[PDB]
Amino acid sequence: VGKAAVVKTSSRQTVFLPMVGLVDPDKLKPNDLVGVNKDSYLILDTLPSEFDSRVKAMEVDE
Amino acid sequence: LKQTENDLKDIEARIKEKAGVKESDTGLAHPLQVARCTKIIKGEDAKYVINLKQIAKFVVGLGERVSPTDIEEGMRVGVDRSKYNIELPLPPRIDPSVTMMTVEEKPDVTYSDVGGCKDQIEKLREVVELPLLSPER
Amino acid sequence: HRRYDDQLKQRRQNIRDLEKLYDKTENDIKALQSIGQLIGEVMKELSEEKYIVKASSGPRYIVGVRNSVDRSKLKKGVRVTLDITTLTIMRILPRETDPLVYNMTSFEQGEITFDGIGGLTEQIRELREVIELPLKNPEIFQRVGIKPPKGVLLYGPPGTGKTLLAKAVAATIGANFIFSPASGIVDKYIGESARIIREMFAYAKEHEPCIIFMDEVDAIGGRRFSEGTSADREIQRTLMELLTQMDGFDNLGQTKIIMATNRPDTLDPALLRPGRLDRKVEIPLPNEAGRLEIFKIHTAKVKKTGEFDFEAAVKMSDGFNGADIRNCATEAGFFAIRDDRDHINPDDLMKAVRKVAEVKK
Repeated sequence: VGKAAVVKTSSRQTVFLPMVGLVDPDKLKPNDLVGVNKDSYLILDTLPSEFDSRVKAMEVDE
Repeated sequence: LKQTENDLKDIEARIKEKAGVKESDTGLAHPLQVARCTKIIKGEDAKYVINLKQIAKFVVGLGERVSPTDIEEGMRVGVDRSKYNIELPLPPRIDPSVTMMTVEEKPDVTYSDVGGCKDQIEKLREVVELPLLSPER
Repeated sequence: HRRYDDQLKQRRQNIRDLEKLYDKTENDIKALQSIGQLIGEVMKELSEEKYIVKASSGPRYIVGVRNSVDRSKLKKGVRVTLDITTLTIMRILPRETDPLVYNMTSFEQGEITFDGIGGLTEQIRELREVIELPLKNPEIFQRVGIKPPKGVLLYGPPGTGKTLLAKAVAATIGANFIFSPASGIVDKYIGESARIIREMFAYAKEHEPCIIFMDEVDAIGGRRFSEGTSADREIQRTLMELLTQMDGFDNLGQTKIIMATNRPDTLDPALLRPGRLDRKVEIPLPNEAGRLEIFKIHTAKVKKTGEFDFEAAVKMSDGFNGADIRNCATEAGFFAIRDDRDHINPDDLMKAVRKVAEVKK
């Protein structure tokens, strides 16, 4: 088994990857928004939190 | 046979219309439902690529700088879903999506009942016509 | 010469920080030859080695196999590893249930002590008899010859002596507690719904002490006798898969069935079966004996003078619950904020008791 994880893309394609040092052990979370390569599927730019949308309507005044 | 000879100068001008398309030739070939492009090849953070659809939902926290140099790829970037503002590169934003709108021109109607509407129409004129005359008051 | 001796040792520790970082990225540079494999599961045996596998990442693709593994773990109901290009089976990964936030809640059991909303000895202990019995020795139901009851029903005001029983009672049992929200299983776009919950029972077969708690769901209750719905016709449809767990092949006695509702309205009678739902815990307005254990925790939180009488405040309680008890010192403590003191007089606390009775309903 060793060390591995599972990542599901937003394209409805679930990909499998072995232990990868591109992410920190504290950064591993279920339903964590991230991004990968268009083919090799390697995590590069990690998207922020707050899955799906934010408070669908907003008015901001300081 | 007007349309027959109209395409003679139009097809020759279609290449001139294609000259504007020659900016981005990728992904084959302003009101929008949701902002959608193909891969947004053009695009702290420099390039900005965001798309909302059934595949590859994108989000970016930063912005307000020139990556694309105005329009890019699918030409549709701007207000949709709310929550989403691309402003800085000449946006096609806050534009009517697919919907049903009734818009006519010149609803011409003459006077009907002036009997009790003498000062009653004046109250209607103080609604629309009034700020269009002397807003300083 | 000794000034650099302590600094060079820190530099050598910095070199390790300047080395072991990119060392993990170099393995990914050589990993460009092997593309990240998709998802797959063995369905039915077809040929000798190669079997029928449908990839959940797209349409149906039957891939090849490799000799690095054998057919012992290649049987049905296990996750496999299938390549995108070569289309073979690389290795055998363990079966993954995708422990998402709604699949398995990160919050488990609780950090809280015994019931602060409790104090009813007969009803609370009545639930523990059908729980702790199969956990140790299930020898009582063998001589009786009956299936272990999973039935637990909660009806009354939500959140008051009702909701928090899950994070309190089930936290001290020492069993797996997976919070199952009704708003996380909606899946507005192509709803998986109850099929998500089916993947959750895999923890029950693995870990026996598992507890599932449905939190205040009136949404599936209305059966819509008119059947004029739009998006709610699928809800009565997805509910039938939940009934299968109480009906079909699954028989355990470990996972407990707890469903709460606000009102005994048109709620589906099938799930109300005396086999499916057994213990029905009402939320009444008991006497001092019921709310006595709440007042002790209510007293230990507030730091005030040592002279108080709470026996007269018990009679003052009308239509008050475990949440309304917290309101007592909450509003009474607000009067002492501008008084520059934390002491709460017994008459000042009773003033807030009457104040909750005015805002009732």
